[PDB]
Amino acid sequence: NEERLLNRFRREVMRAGVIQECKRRRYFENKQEEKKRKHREAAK
Amino acid sequence: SARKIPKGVIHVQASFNNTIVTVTDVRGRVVSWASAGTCGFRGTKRGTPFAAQTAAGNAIRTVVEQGMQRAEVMIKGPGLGRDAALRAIRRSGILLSFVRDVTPMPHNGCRPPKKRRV
Amino acid sequence: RGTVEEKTAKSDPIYRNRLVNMLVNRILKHGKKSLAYQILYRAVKKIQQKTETNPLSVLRQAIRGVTPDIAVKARRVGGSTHQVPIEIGSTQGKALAIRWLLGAARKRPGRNMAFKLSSELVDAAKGSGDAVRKKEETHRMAEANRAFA
Amino acid sequence: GPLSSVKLILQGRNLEVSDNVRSHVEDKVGKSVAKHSHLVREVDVRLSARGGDLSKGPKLRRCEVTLFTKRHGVIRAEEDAESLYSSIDLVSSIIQRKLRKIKDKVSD
RNA sequence: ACACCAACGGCGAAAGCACUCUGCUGGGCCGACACUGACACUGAGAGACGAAAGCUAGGGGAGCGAAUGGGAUUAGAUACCCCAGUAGUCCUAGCCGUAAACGAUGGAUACUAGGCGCUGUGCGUAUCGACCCGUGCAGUGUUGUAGCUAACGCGUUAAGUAUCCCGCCUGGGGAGUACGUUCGCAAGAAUGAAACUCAAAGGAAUUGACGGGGGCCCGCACAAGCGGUGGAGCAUGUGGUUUAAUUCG
Repeated sequence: NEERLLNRFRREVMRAGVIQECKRRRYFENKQEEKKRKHREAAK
Repeated sequence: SARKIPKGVIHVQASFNNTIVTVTDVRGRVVSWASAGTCGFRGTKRGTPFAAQTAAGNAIRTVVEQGMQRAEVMIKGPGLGRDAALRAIRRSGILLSFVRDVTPMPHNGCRPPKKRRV
Repeated sequence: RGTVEEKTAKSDPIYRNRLVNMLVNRILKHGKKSLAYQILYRAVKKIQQKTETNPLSVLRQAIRGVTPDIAVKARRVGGSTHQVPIEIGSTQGKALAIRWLLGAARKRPGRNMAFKLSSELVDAAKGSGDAVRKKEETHRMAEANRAFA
Repeated sequence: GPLSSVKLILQGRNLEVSDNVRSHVEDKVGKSVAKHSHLVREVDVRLSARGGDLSKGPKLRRCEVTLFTKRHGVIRAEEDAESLYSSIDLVSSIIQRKLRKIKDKVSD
């Protein structure tokens, strides 16, 4: 072992940010366009 | 005592405000658990990476009656308690085979509750 | 503002030491530099009278036991006040060391400032008195809150 | 400020002050900053009057209230109205908003 | 209830519609002349559908969660926070017919630069087979000429140029209220005034100020020190009180 962290590095493949997303309420296209517009532009 | 086999799973319930470091065998009878509320301090302090380090250390320091070589860790959930816990287990340095995530990834099951507005 | 121009620090008047000159500037109260000079060298001539080592050795060995490695800086994030400890530098620990040493030396009564600074100085040299206890109570508070960062 | 409150200091310029004036001051100012729980240090209420039949200019009654509070700064409000009573009620309203600005800004 | 797929994507007249599969069935688009020969457009009144919440009847009820109840913050808290939590949420059969039901843009046809796209089909190139290039159309998007516009902007999907058809508007309150009538199990929906009162009510843009909106940078501004005031005594100044005056500023 060495102090390298590939679980965090691999973790951003399918981020735990789908769990900070799912704590608060099911809300419609205003905040899904805010979160998924900022997310469709974060990957481009 | 226990079955006395030095391989066994470790689960880390890293909550948004807490951590739980439990350790159990292959069948699932727990040999020890120790959380952030276990190791003394309690309140807004628990659930920080010092609580993950101390709770993991006081969790797996009591398996020296076993002396488990082949470790494997199965963490769960979001929070600031993951990376300090893995640095704690790698600090104890026992034969960590593979860490893994078993977090509940729902397929739109239940409605999560109201947004906070704070 | 950016920075301070680097530093100029001279050594001791009669021993050529940059620490003891720092201590004679810290015992100075309003310009009476010959009197603070007098108090420090009567403390050294007192420390030759108590034990029989170098006063640099008992002084530096004293202030090693006063200097902290970490202290509480009550910082803020988002309006929330964490008591998070941040590792203090070296010469900062010198200034704090002779700070607590000197102010605590201005409490132990009975006799003139030579005996007062001598007594609290050897109490720093033996882990007793009040300056090293002040090190502990400012040291066991930053130890008490490591759950912040 | 009858009891337990901030220390009251009046100023009377061009104005002979009466019972109803400073009574209306401590009751309107003091009893509208009576639901406070504030240890404000000092209230300077400076109550001057001007003009109309007194001198040149329209009839004016002008009050300034200043609070030297511990709680995040000092505040002052000057209003100028047709009567003393409308002045002091109006400054009473302004200082209600300024103190709710202070208390409400202490949050989290 | 249906993660990744999910796309500035496809379909529907709109509302809406996404786990997959099957069945019945609507609608769109494209080609050949294969047929009829103006059968077209709009639409008063009318009829249908019509998110969510609501109501009748019966199921069902995990999560979430009005009301409610307790705890907290708070001067107070019927609220934001937290813990329980009922109607409701889902389904069957209905009623209700309103939404920022928004593209804040009724529908239809004809005509008027381009660039960059996406979706569906069609032709030719290229290979002979997936590509790939141009294109013929239809639809969807983004910058944009002309023109229009008070401006912002819109711009072949016009807010352009014209033609047709229907609706609705004529200052702001009063007021989507009053009264009447129809509909509705009720909740209410629709139709819809006036008395009186005001000289404004509004739109777009600009300049400032301000923000418990950002970004940047100084200042003994905070932080780090050092020394004080506030405590005591006195000197002095002011306010108040008193006095014939305690001059006035």
